[PDB]
Amino acid sequence: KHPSGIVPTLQNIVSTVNLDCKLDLKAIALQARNAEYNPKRFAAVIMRIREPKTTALIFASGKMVCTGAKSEDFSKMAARKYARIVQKLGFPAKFKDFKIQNIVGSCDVKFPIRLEGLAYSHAAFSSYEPELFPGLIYRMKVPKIVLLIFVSGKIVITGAKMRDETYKAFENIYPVLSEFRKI
DNA sequence: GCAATAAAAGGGCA
DNA sequence: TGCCCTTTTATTGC
Repeated sequence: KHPSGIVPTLQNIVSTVNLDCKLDLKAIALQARNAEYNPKRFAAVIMRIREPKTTALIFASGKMVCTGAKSEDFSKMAARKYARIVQKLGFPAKFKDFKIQNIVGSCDVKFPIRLEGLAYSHAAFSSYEPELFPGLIYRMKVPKIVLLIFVSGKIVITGAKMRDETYKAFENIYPVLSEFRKI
């Protein structure tokens, strides 16, 4: 499903799961060495494991957010590890409603892009204010994905719940990027 | 750095 | 209510 011949690399996956049990965040932050907590700043225990390299946000409600994985599977594995860490800490954690919430992929078309012309020709979807952010923000409607397009030809694709939406957004924009290649 | 992007979870605030 | 709290990742250019 890659007519362009380029496959965006998945860079970050954000997922959530329900441990399905109330948690004592202070007890976790004290029992765990690999855990940061200060409710004055944020309501979650921030934990990190080395493989898959991720960061979890564990809340008192038993709900948990997993960030930093390079794939959906790796995010699910990381999440299972935190839930087991939580269980070994004494809480009857379960593993329910695991869902992929956001997928960030990036790629390189390897040719310069004329961001102003592209923005202008696609005003309905584009936001280009280089003084604020040097990347053109392309809010695609089908699929509903947001792409950050840079002069260098590097592209950031975010907002997908499935990797296929990521791949399709890239394929949809490729013809457009080529059209505004900077010569 | 740090700017903006997307997304989730919660406590706090006006 | 709503919006930021924090975390992650790619990115260019100040």
